[PDB]
Amino acid sequence: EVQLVESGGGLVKPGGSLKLSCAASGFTFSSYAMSWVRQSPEKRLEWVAEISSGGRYIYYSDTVTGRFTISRDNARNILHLEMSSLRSEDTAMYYCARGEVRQRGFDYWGQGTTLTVS
Amino acid sequence: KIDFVLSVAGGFVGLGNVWRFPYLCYKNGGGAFLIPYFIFLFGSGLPVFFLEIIIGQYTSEGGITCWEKICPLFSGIGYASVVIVSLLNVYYIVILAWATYYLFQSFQKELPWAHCNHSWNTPHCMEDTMRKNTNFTSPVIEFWERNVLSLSPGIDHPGSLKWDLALCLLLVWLVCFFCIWKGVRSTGKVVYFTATFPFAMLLVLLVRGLTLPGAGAGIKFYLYPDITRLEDPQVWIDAGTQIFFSYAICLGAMTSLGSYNKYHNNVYRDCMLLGCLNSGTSFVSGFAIFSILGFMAQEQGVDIADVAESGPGLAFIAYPKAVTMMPLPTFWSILFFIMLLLLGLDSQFVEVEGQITSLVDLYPSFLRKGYRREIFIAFVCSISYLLGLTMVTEGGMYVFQLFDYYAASGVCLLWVAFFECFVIAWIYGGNRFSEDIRDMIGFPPGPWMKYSWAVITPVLCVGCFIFSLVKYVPLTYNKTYVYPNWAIGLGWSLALSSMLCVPLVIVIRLCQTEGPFLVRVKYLLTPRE
Amino acid sequence: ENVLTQSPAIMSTSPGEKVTMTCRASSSVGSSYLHWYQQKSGASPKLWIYSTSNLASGVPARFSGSGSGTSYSLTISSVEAEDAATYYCQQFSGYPLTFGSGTKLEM
Ligand SMILES: NCCCS(=O)(=O)O
Ligand SMILES: [Cl-]
Repeated sequence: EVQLVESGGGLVKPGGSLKLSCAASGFTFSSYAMSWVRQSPEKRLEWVAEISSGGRYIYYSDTVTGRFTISRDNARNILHLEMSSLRSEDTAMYYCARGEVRQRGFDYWGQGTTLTVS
Repeated sequence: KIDFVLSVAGGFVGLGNVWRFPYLCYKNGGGAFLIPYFIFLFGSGLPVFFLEIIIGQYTSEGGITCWEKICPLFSGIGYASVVIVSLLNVYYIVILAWATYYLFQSFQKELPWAHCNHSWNTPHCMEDTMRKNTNFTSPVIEFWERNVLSLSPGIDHPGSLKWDLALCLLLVWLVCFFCIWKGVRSTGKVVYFTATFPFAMLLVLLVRGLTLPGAGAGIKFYLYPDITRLEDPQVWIDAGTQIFFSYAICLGAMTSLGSYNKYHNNVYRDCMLLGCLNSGTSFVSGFAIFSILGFMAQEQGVDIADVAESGPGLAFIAYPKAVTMMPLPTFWSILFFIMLLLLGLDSQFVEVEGQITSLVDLYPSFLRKGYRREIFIAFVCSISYLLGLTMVTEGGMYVFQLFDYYAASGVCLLWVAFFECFVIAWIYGGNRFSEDIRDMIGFPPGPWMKYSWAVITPVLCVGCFIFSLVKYVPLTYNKTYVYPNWAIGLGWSLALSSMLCVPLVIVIRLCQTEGPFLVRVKYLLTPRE
Repeated sequence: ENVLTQSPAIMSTSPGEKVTMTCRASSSVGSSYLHWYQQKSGASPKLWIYSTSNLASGVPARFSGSGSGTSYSLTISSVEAEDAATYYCQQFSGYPLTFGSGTKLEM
């Protein structure tokens, strides 16, 4: 396991929609649970959503329980986070984090991509 | 932590360790049993025991319901487990009947198995201490065969029905009835006594055994294998099914034992601790038994393989001998058999509770109607006692041995464990199951469990079955007797009455569900939410 | 939500001194389900401590951790200039997952 790379950051109007991507390499992406973690401009981290290794179990943070939908493409080794209705508080830098073992924390982190609204 | 550890120590040991394992080890020639035993303890055994706990925890439902969620076609595995538990509960309590009879006979100034001045003894008797100076028989063995057991010359000769042991069976079944009706189980401060007394007794008996003047030969027999000659087909099924019987896995009670636990727990570590403690206590008490047998051989001048009965009686021959040779023998005899009855009842209650819960869950509309529970427990106990009576006749030992070999052990456990592992690994999917386990306990099973379910447990459970049929040899009791063909047919009748529940339910569901053939197969293969 | 808070919001420090930080939770969480991360300024976070005392593959041995129940901590035996970073305590026992407020070593 080596590498993670997010993409799709930028600027979108409030109430708009945007979709992030997170590529993976160096490990069997189809066998490790993935999580998204959000860093505010105040540098405070917050959890967003988790998708299990097989996509059967999905969990969301309350602040996005109905706004964001997480998904993955095992064949393409790519992770997706889709935002349907962005609130003003959603601006942050988004990290995709590999989290298969809950007793072993988020072992790997991507470079992260900024997201802004105005 | 302390209370959980004490519960782990106390709840899972049983007669499978203190009684069953020694006589199978002796029957298969000592150390040659330990090789296929440890080959079944890992690569099967422990990985199946973890899978059994996980299924119950995952479903939050008993044996009959979980397979409805995992794979509807194979729902018959629940009925297979339930009927295995029934056939077990019928005969398992006869051991407690014998233990109660020993306890009652212990209330004497001199133990009846110490000397053979008593009436039941043959003229061929020789007091064990004088035998070293033919057909001579030891007093303990012929006490067991003529006073307790009153053994007739075969299964063809049921003979009279012993009133004393019938009273013992009724007493134990009454205890079970009242306890389960009232819901009584050791949970209070009495646990510190109940859970620790068996280990105290086993340590004392191990100390007694190893200090005997003949222990070394017994241990050399017990640990030195016969790798070049002992590998007949019998030893391999005996070894694997000893693990699966001792762990009570395919019996389905462990699904209940897991469903009662809080999900947010490290079930993996708890299962590895429980299964290693059980196998360890079995292996440790092996030393006490076989040291006592080495002493018996040294004191009588016959090979260790010939000193004692190779059937169910090995414990009731060995421990009485040891307790005969300790200060105040009656005290220690009473302690031993009270300990044995506690160790037996703590298992009997769990098995009866699992059966009752499973059967009421199979028909809750009628069974859940208040007093229906109290009446149904009485019905089950009555029927179980009426079947147990058969094993109390003068020919009862042969029927008990037939049950012990075919009904709840042997090839049927290998059948059920094969289908469990096959379903979850290949039909349901090891990947799906690993994702589920990630969700429950937070981390995936890993390679040992994954391949143990995918390949090793299927391969072992097919190999032992095919090998048994390719080199088939009949059952014998103590090694000089031979069962008639009708008895072997009855044994296969029990085994198949357990095994066929899988094909029968498969075909029933394939016929009971509408639609095209492949559509029905797909509909019944797919899980339920 | 099981909110997590760290007491020493910011800490000045000099080389060689002993340093420690505290994490507290609104609800008790098992020892195995709490972790600490290091984030250097202008870089992605990295796992530092897991299961409350186990050290990651890239972390200097001078880091350590301890705790149980509702309160947890990590300590540095003797700091070095390379340790200047922000550290977040994080529980992993039940969703929603929560990260501590984070505490920065300012020197
Ligand atoms: N039948 C599974 C329980 C019997 S025992 O645990 O060996 O005493
Ligand atoms: Cl065992």
